[PDB]
Order: sequence, then structure tokens, then C-alpha cells
Amino acid sequence: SNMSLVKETVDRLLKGYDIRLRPDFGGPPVAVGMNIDIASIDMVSE
Amino acid sequence: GDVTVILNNLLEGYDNKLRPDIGVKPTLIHTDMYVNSIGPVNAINMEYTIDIFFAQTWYDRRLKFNSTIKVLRLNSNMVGKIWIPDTFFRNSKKADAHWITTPNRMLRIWNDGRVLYTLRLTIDAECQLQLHNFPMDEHSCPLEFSSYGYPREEIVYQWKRSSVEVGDTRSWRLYQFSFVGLRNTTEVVKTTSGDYVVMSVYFDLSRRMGYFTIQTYIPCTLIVVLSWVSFWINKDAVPARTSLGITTVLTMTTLSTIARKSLPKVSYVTAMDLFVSVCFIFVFSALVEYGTLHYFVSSQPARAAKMDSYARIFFPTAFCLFNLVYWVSYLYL
Ligand SMILES: *[C@@H]1O[C@H](CO)[C@@H](O[C@@H]2O[C@H](CO)[C@@H](O[C@@H]3O[C@H](CO[C@H]4O[C@H](CO[C@H]5O[C@H](CO)[C@@H](O)[C@H](O)[C@@H]5O[C@H]5O[C@H](CO)[C@@H](O)[C@H](O)[C@@H]5O)[C@@H](O)[C@H](O[C@H]5O[C@H](CO)[C@@H](O)[C@H](O)[C@@H]5O)[C@@H]4O)[C@@H](O)[C@H](O[C@H]4O[C@H](CO)[C@@H](O)[C@H](O)[C@@H]4O[C@H]4O[C@H](CO)[C@@H](O)[C@H](O)[C@@H]4O[C@H]4O[C@H](CO)[C@@H](O)[C@H](O)[C@@H]4O)[C@@H]3O)[C@H](O)[C@H]2NC(C)=O)[C@H](O)[C@H]1NC(C)=O
Ligand SMILES: *[C@@H]1O[C@H](CO)[C@@H](O[C@@H]2O[C@H](CO)[C@@H](O)[C@H](O)[C@H]2NC(C)=O)[C@H](O)[C@H]1NC(C)=O
Repeated sequence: SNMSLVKETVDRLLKGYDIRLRPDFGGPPVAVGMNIDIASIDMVSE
Repeated sequence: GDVTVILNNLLEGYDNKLRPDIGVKPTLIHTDMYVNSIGPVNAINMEYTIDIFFAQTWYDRRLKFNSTIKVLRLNSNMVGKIWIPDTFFRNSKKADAHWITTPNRMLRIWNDGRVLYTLRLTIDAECQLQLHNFPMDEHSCPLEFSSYGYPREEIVYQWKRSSVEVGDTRSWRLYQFSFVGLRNTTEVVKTTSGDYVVMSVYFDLSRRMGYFTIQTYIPCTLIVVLSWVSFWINKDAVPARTSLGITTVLTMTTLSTIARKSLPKVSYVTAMDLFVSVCFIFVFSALVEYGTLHYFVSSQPARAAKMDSYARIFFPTAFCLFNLVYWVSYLYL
């Protein structure tokens, strides 16, 4: 079924995965794009 | 006995990273609450504390067993092994669960996969109080929650008929306010990630008068009548009346400072600082009136003689009028 397919896909992705190595550990740098949604500026103390 | 076998068979081949029906349909979650106490509503930080018993119930076709027992009743030892929705409160400055003595959680897995998950929370929710009409102001400020990572296509919340049920409403720490009602609401918001189903519970608070009535209103009206007392002292005793006026002004400004120090720094004019400003004006006008009286005694005595008795009637009438106007207006507004 769809749940079994998803489970097998995720188990394949996480199997044989090294956390100590960034993506493209030898080649070019990885590009990390940032978004920020400001909820509140709470208090501004002088 | 056999409950261990059931619990072992439910967690064999179970992935707690995949929501139930990951690729079929959104997960319907029924949310209930139990407001223990609505903590102090401090206006300085525009926040308020609330203590609730948050209950979430959903269907999980993977936690479906077939035995004589109908329901499995469990503590917080099996909460971290099944899928649990990531409900967060969108307007909480700081909130935290309870951990003494054992994590305050409850998990009840019925026979057909229906899961009930209950926990105890203390949320310092945020609400920007519009501090006009102070202290004759009423607020209705919410508690909003929604899923964090799952958009509307994956997690849909839905209130029950008898979802939110307040407690006794008597042992709460609502000092300056008074609980008058609540109402639940469901909407859909747009975020950079997707469309989310945001639920809200609006609590209606009405500021009961009292502390301010006896902290600023009475002191200032009593200062006003103290300033009026100078109108009867004979006009020849200058130092007495000058001391009266100037010390009355000093006390008036001190009381205004305190009254404004009660509530936070707001750049608009409230209804309390308006009152203390009118009282300040009254005191200053009584003092400049005596000043002109003393100045005119040297020029024309009969003018000052008539002016004193004129002021003796003109000041209390103008103050009664002001009061009436002010109070009536704000009570109708
Ligand atoms: C930057 O650094 C920061 C500091 O390092 C860091 O903060 C730390 O974050 C981590 C992770 O987020 C925290 O660790 C988790 O804490 C969870 C609860 O945290 C509350 O409690 C701790 C104190 O923890 C004690 O008390 C609880 C409750 O009794 C115990 O469960 C703990 O084991 C622990 O008990 C020991 O200490 C007690 C004395 O206090 C002793 O009496 C006791 O005997 C033990 O010796 C508080 O410090 C927390 O406060 C902080 O966090 C809150 C969060 O809101 C903040 O608001 C606050 O300001 C503080 O910052 C908080 O109050 C633990 O539940 C959790 O452990 C569970 O999860 C992990 C991961 O899933 C599991 O591996 C683990 O096994 C636990 O799961 C078991 O238990 C749960 C119970 O709910 C079961 O549901 C679950 O199924 C599982 O049971 C299974 O396994 C059991 C064995 O593990 C087994 O017994 C069962 O039978 C079953 O098989 C984890 O410890 C850590 O506390 C934070 N520390 C601090 C100082 O904040 C921060 O994240 C970092 N920032 C970033 C960005 O990285
Ligand atoms: C809490 O939410 C429920 C569900 O939206 C509300 O129950 C509805 O109430 C209206 C009028 O009272 C009825 O017409 C609907 O049929 C009810 N729906 C269901 C599913 O029972 C309830 O009113 C809300 N509580 C409030 C606003 O205090």
C-alpha cells in the first residue's frame, strides 16, 4: 500500500547515512536558503 | 500477562515518524481542554497565564488489536513510541508541561485504533491589550494552537461539542479582571510552508473596578478638595495659601507618576491619566487663582473680595460637572 511504500522509502533513505558529512563533502559548498517569519519583538530594554 | 503480548505486537513494524494515513487522507484530531486556572493578567507584558489539561484524540489503524480487553490504559512510558501530533500554541510566549513526579501524560488506546493522549500544560499566552478606557476596559483575548509541520492537507483539527469546560472560576488568580465567557473558533492561515488549520479559544475578561478606585481616584479627588480648602483661608495669610497650593501640586504630580507607573509605557492617552491630568489642572488653577487674587488685592480690593466668593462656588460645581460627564461617558462607551 501507500503506507508500506512510504515506510520502505524512508527506511532506505535513512539506511547508509552519515551525519558527520555534509552533503557534497568534497565538492562545492551547499547552498542554505533562509526564511524568517517574525512572530514578535517582545521587549526592548535600554 | 497477555497485555504485554498485545503491546509487543502493536510496536512490531511500527514507524513513529509517519502519521496515520500518510498518503491517503488528512488525520482528523479532536481536541478538548479543561481550564484549571487563568493566571494573573499582567498588562505590562501584555500576557496572561493559563493552566489546562490538553486532550487530543485521533484514529490510528496501526494500533488496532483484537482481544477481550477493550481499552489499553497507559502512562507516559509509551508516548514516545507511537505517532503524536506536533500541536503547538501559536501565541504562547513561554509554556511548559509538568514533570513531577512522573511526566504528567496519559495514553489510552482503544480496540479500533482510537488513541487518546492527554497532558498538563501551563501556557503564558500573549494578547495585546488595547489599554484605552483604562481601567474601565474589557478584553477578549485568545489561545491559538495548530500543528507545526503538517499543513491542512495532512492534519485537520476539530472541536468537540463540549470541548472547553472551565473549572470553578472561584480559586483563580484573576484579581483585576473577571471571567465572563469563552468561545471556540477554527480558521485557516497561510504560512511560508503551507496552509494550516488554526484553532482558537477566546476568553472574555472584564476589568472589575476596585484597586484603582482606591489607589488613584479617591486620593486625587481628596487632593482636589484639599486644594479647595484654601479658598476659605483669609487672603491676608499669604504663606499658608502658597504652601497649600505648592504642596498640593507636588502630591498631585507624585500621584500621577504612580498611577502612570501602574500600567506599561503607552504613547496614547488613557482614561486614568486623563483624570489625573484634569485634577492637576484643577489644583494649578486654584493656585493661579489665589495668585491673581493676591496681586489684585494691591490694585483693587473689592475685585478680590468678589473673586474669592466667586471661586468658592465655581470650583466645586465645575468638578461635579466634570465627574458626571467623565463617568457617564465612559460607562456608556
Ligand atoms: C541545548 O542544550 C540543552 C541542555 O543540554 C538542551 O536541553 C535539553 O534538551 C533535551 C532534549 O530536548 C532534554 O532531554 C529530554 O528531556 C525530556 C523531558 O525534559 C523535562 O525534564 C528534564 C529533566 O529530565 C528529568 O526528568 C524527566 C521527567 O521525570 C525524566 O524523564 C528524565 O529522564 C530526567 O530524569 C532524570 O533526572 C531527574 C532529576 O531531574 C531524576 O529524578 C531522574 O531519576 C533521572 O535521573 C528538564 O530538564 C526539562 O527542562 C528543560 O526542557 C524544557 C522543555 O520545555 C524547557 O522548557 C526547560 O526550560 C528546560 O530547558 C524538561 O522539564 C525527557 O523526557 C527526554 O527523555 C525522553 O526522550 C528521549 C528522546 O525521545 C528518549 O530517548 C528518552 O528515553 C525519554 O523517553 C522515554 O521517556 C518518555 C517519558 O515521557 C517516554 O514517553 C518514552 O517512550 C521513553 O520511554 C522509554 O524509554 C525509557 C528510557 O529512556 C524507559 O524507561 C521506558 O520504559 C520506555 O521504554 C530527554 O531526556 C534535556 O532535559 C534538556 N536539558 C535542559 C537542561 O534543558 C537543549 O535542547 C539544547 N538546545 C538545542 C537547540 O539543541
Ligand atoms: C465549540 O465548538 C463546537 C463545534 O464547532 C460548537 O458546537 C456547535 O454549536 C453551534 C451553536 O451552538 C451548533 O449550531 C453546532 O451544531 C455545533 N456543532 C457541533 C459539532 O456540535 C460550540 O458552539 C463551540 N462552543 C462555543 C462557541 O462556546
